[PDB]
Amino acid sequence: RVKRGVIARARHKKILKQAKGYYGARSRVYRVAFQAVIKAGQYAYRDRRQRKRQFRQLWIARINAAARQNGISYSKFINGLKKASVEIDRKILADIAVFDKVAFTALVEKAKAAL
Amino acid sequence: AKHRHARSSAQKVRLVADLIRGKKVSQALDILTYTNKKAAVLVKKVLESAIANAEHNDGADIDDLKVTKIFVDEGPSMKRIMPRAKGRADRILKRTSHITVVVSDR
RNA sequence: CGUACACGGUGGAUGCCCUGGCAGUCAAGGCGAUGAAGGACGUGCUAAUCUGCGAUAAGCGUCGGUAAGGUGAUAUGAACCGUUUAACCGGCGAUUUCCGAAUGGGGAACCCCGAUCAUUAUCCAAAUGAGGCGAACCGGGGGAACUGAAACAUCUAAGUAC
RNA sequence: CCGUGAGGGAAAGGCGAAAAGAACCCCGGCGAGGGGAGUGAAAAAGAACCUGAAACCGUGUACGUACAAGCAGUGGGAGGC
RNA sequence: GCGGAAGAUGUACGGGGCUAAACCAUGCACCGAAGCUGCGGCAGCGACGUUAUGCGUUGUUGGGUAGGGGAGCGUUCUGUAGCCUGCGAAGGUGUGCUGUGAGGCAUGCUGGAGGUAUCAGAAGUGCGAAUGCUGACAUAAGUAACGAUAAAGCGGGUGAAAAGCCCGCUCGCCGGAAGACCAAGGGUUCCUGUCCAACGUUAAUCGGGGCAGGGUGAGUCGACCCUAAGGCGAGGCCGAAAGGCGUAGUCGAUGGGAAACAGGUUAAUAUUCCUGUACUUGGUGUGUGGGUGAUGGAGGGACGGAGAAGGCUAUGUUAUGC
RNA sequence: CGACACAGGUGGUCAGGUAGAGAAUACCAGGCGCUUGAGAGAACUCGGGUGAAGGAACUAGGCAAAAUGGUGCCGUAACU
RNA sequence: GGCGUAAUGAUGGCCAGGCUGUCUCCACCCGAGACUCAGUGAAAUUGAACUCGCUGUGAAGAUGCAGUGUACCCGCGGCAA
RNA sequence: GCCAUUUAAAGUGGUACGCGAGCUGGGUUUAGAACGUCGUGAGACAGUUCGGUCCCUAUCUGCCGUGGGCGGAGAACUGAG
Repeated sequence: RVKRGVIARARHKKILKQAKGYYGARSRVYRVAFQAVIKAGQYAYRDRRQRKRQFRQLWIARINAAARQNGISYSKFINGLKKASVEIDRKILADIAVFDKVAFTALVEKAKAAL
Repeated sequence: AKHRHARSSAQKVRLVADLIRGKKVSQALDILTYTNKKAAVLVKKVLESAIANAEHNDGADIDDLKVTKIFVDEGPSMKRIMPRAKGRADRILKRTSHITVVVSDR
């Protein structure tokens, strides 16, 4: 009796339409959805965030690569940046001492000094 | 020309209308002569006759007339007793074709 | 050949509509051997169906109402009728072939007669009755089982179904 | 429409203001395949015609693509179109 | 540490490879968890204050199947307030924004008729997962199959097309049989003309296909009539009856059953038409003639089975006869 | 009749048409070609016809196949 | 019901003569096809992905687990793990 | 397993006691029947015996052979493994 309405036949859509990176099926069909996207929302339910503290392997494992060229490295390279000056955080840093033959030394001579 | 009657299949009555959909009418006659598909004739009688009636009537030059639009979709269906298997009875929901051809000056 | 979309098709959902159903309520309420209900088969110039009639066959007559338009649903072609006021609506009357519960007898509609039981009886069927149909309800009789008792022979369902 | 029979038992709605519901022309073996064109209102109308989606088919477009390993994402950095 | 230790299409710790880039006994610094700590955003329980499960602060802070509890939005119709719309709505497609979300909302195209918000009540209310039910559809496949009456072929005709329509010739099939005549049954399907969209497992100018006409003119053909096994109705007799056993009546097999053959004729009919001739029944009568009759019984129909003689038909044959 | 133009099923008459030991093959009469086609000398079966030598050795069993298998004369056992 | 038994019996087992492919082993050919071509044209069947190989492991013989190596596309025919 | 005639030798074990989408079916676990045993009995008895059906046009993958293309083609060769 009650005409289905904007529910069902309105559910096949509003879904399937969001997978800009769909697959063969899992987008053309619905029975392939709500099971392919069910993994979505989860699988990494609230984890992308993994990268941070994950791929961050470098930036703290390249800092020595930046150094070990104009003196010591990692060991007493970060144990000097917090000694003098305002002490700059290590984010954009330890990532710039690779894509530019400059600034990387603007931290080595900073360190090794006032040690 | 155009398209009416037949007993084609519509499905296989294309792909040939393809490759001959673009411009250049001459590029529609050189091709289609060797298709190795039943979908070569009939569809050639047209597009070749479409250029006809284009010269005389509906004035147009054969030197600049090209194929603009061509589609294949129609019927109707029809009951058809096509005895198959070792001995049975089944109706064929066979469908006819529709080979449109427009060779005007592009 | 993978996937998305565009134009066209296939298909038919959906949205809207719907001369239909479903349900409730009020009123009203039997037909027939003066042979009904039902069915069969006819009937309109053409009509294959439906409906109306039925061989005066979607028609006839009277009165009243009504009205110019009319000749059923199909708004076709042909064509007719109406002011000697039709069509249409209501009531009533006339007629109403043959077969047909018909019962004379036989019979898958066809051929010849009051058949059978019973009362009265001028015992001559002569005068009469019964013999059918109809939604449920009602009255008088006959009368289960599965089932329940998470087994079962009382009991229970039943005094119901039939 | 099915069963000897008792009996069983579907599907199919709608163009519209009117009428249109595809005239005329070309092609072709052809009243069975249509370009074109005509019909239109709100018929994104043509004889089961209002609207007309999905599965799906054709053409076409965007983009990969005959070394290529597979859930086909995510974040970071490089490539092009 | 070793002897006691032979078997399966190419053998090694994850590999490279390492005298330690092994292993053993320890130790230190890092990468490495959504771990621990820090910055911006929670839940449940308990405590404090509170009407408060509203806030503020405080202790514990946050994985989960079965299962328990709770919030939520999509939805229809009818309240009360109050709005939008052909300077165009609902719905549909694509897209932007917002919410933790369930969703709301906006734009463009289209649609083109109505459709909402607040508070309130309501509904057969919100759904991918019953060898589920019904309809539709894709891949599979343009894959599988057409076989003792195994016969067609060469020219020609007609046609817009003819390998299977028609003509001639040649080459073959069948003969108790695909020949001839019929029952049952089917049923006009027969014939002619005009066509073919539909039917003919190809095509078709062909058809037992579609449409419109025409055709089956008997006394002696069959029905009609009667009867056998047997059955039915009426009277008689049994709680009752659309229930049963003897008599009178009737019904039940195109079997039984009174009567004609021959010939001719039509595009299609016939011992039914026509020509000639023959025969039966009923009624009446001109004549002859001068008796006209259900039901059971008679011959008759029950002429039955087995063996079999002789006669014998047309035909065929001897005859190369006519 | 069997769902269909399904090699299934379905009564009677014509058993003297011609050649033989017959209502057996070939063939007048009559009827019919209405049991989808075209090209190439595979592997690959079902149907079919028998093999040099041996010969059932196969096999549950000689299943299957084959063999004797017209007519006339001679002749013919056990058993009953 | 025990014993035993002419003729007959598509009954069960066995031996001999003759014969035969039935077997030890097997060639081609004939009719109708297969392979290809015109025309006419279904129905069965699939969770997804899918070209692996060598070892090891695992309920100790999995392509899909683990470690490496490797892998060109399509198509026809077969015997079929 | 009794056994016979030969043989220089004429071992053994695994492959879901390899192998039925390859075969054969002779056996066992059907409708008949016979027999014993059990039962009064029908009937029964992993007791026996006579007669008795075992399917599919493989799509994918694997392998045995044959080709088309891709790295511009015709012809003639070489050739790791």
